[PDB]
Amino acid sequence: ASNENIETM
Amino acid sequence: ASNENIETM
Amino acid sequence: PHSMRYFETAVSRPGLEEPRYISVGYVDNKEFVRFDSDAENPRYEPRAPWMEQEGPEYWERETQKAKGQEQWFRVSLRNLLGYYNQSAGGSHTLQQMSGCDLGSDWRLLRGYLQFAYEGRDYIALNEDLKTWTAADMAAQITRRKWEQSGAAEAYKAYLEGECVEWLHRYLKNGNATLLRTDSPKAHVTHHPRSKGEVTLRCWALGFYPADITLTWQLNGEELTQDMELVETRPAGDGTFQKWASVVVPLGKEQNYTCRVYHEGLPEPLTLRWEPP
Amino acid sequence: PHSMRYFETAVSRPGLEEPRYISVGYVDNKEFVRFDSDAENPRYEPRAPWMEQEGPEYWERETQKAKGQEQWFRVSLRNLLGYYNQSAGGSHTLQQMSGCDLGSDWRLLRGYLQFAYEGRDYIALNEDLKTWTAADMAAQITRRKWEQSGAAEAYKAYLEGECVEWLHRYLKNGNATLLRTDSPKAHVTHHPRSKGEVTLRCWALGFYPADITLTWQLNGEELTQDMELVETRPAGDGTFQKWASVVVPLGKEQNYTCRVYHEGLPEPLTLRWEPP
Amino acid sequence: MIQKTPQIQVYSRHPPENGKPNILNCYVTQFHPPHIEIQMLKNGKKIPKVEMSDMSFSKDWSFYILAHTEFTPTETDTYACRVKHASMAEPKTVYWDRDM
Amino acid sequence: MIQKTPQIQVYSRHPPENGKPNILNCYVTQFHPPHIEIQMLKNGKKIPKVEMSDMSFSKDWSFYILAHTEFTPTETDTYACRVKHASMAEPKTVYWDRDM
Repeated sequence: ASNENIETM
Repeated sequence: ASNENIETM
Repeated sequence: PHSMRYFETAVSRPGLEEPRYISVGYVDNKEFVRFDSDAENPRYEPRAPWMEQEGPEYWERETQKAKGQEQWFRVSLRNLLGYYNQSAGGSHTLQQMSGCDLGSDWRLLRGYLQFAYEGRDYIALNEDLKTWTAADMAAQITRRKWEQSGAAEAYKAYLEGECVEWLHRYLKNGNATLLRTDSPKAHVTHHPRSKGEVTLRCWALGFYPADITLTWQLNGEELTQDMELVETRPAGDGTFQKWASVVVPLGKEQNYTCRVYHEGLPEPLTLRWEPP
Repeated sequence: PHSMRYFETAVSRPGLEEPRYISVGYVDNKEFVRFDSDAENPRYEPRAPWMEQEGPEYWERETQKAKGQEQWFRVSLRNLLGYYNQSAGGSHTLQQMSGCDLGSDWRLLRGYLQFAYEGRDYIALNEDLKTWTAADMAAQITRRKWEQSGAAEAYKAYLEGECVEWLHRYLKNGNATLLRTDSPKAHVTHHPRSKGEVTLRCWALGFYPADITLTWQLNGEELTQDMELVETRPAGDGTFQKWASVVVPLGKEQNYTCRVYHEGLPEPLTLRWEPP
Repeated sequence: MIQKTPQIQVYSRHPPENGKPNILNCYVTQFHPPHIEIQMLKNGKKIPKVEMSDMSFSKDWSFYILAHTEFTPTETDTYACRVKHASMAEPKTVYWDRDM
Repeated sequence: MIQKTPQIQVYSRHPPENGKPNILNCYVTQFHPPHIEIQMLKNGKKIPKVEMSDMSFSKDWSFYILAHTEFTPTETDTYACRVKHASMAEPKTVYWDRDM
């Protein structure tokens, strides 16, 4: 299952 | 002495 | 050895056009899921037969993550554009690789997390899963933002937790498929050339996994830089091919042996050019 | 051998800020003129003493060419931005090199004309001074535009004509300066290290032109990859420096000779590590 | 802009035999940006039915595609792959060599 | 974006002798884009009077700068050059070594 990024670059 | 370009890129 | 990886790409397009987001999941280097924002009905789709075992809720949950990821990449693309000095409109690429490696005992070897901007290293999570390595000045801005927000902690939690537990599940669900190997079938071809010389080409076809080693020997001695080889290439049916050639004198071909090493074989192949 | 070159750079700046244009003229690799759009009063300025011989009209004419060049680069930067998919605002670089090479007989060896975008090859005029080589797909658009407008013809006319006649004039006006050589002064330094070994470092200082060769020999035999050397570097006073070192056994230093080859010398230097 | 030139391999799925059906592959790797145009040619003429794998990238970040078509080779036919990419001033054509 | 990391050399104009005036050079080459920040340091402290050559580029298109300062070296003093550039995540400091 995939991961979700939170803080943007 | 320098050269002048005519036709643009 | 086992692994899971998600390979994500966001590509921005000319003018007003919105970016394309693509996510590809791999289990042991084999593609198992795919999401593509360019699809008529964008959703994560199964790409390996053993994935059909997953309920409709799996697909909806995964699809919703991708819709969020698409927006994350849109805002990240814009932020990078400014770090590297500009405003919107340009065609740019942002890529991400993440996942975990497991040993033969199914224990975590390492978590993995990297980013690229314009196909060049941007920022990586170090193997400690705690600290960051930025590739350049712009990337250092992301590093400080991520150090301030404690981003590494949530990555470490997924990499050591969720990533491992889902890979364990995938490995169990795709046991009969994932453990399978395809032995290479080898043969030698003979290509007479100039100076009384002949190219002896050793072919390895139909193998899976991709990892293989072909060697050429002159009466027991292995040949170094003298040997020419192609990059391992997909046959298109799930198997791979490779060849290794040597240039030898005509009439002396019988003194050369090719050997093929592959995990799928009961033992290494040994072969010689065989006349008609 | 003689040469003249103009090295031109246009750098676009963030947001509304207008681009910086810089042109640097070289005679036999030595800077002789410079124009910089960032100057309070932008004009071509003399950079070699022998240039002061030129009347005020020379400087006004040259300055006016640079003001036109600055605008040409502004429009070319914008055109390239679109070929590579975007609109204004970004920080980009456009560079140009042009000039001629002459033999010892002052006859034209070749004309030269190249462009770079973002410090990478973009388009070059081939040595025939008639045809163009584009580096990529975007550059090919310029190639076709330039083939259609017959741009190569006006470049060839300057390179074989005006460029040669002005270089001849510069060579005559700067005779006492341009023909001058500065012989290298060499010495060997001794740096004891581990394993009973010692670094022997051969220094060449105060030389002009930059071209030099340093060799190390063990009783007449020249040393290959074994020899360490720094890139030739400016001393800051118009001369250059270079060093070449070898790692030798302590007590065997007297078996090694350094040789220094430079056009400025009456004959090559030969030197040995000299104790106290 | 940042560009990586595609590397090309043209080859058959199975050892070729004139008159026997096979699959001709055109494996395009090591390129950037991801946009690319690949054609497959028979006797210098565009083959209409050409399958393309989906957009993928390797560990080194570079993109790769496998283009393919069914084919039945003969003594006289030649086959090629033609690639159009931002990194290249002109399209690149690589001929199929049955010995490679 | 397209970036080339600067190469750095730190060296004296003349062979050094403690107590004798000299010139310390910091020669920065092979970088892109042209914007760069160079500082020269004595005992880890910024030297105020540092001369910079004008913007120039080599045949390979890469930019180069020669930074310099007058200096009178002593037994105990150390000197360095610190370079800040887009290609680098952090500034790079290169110490002067009198043997190089």
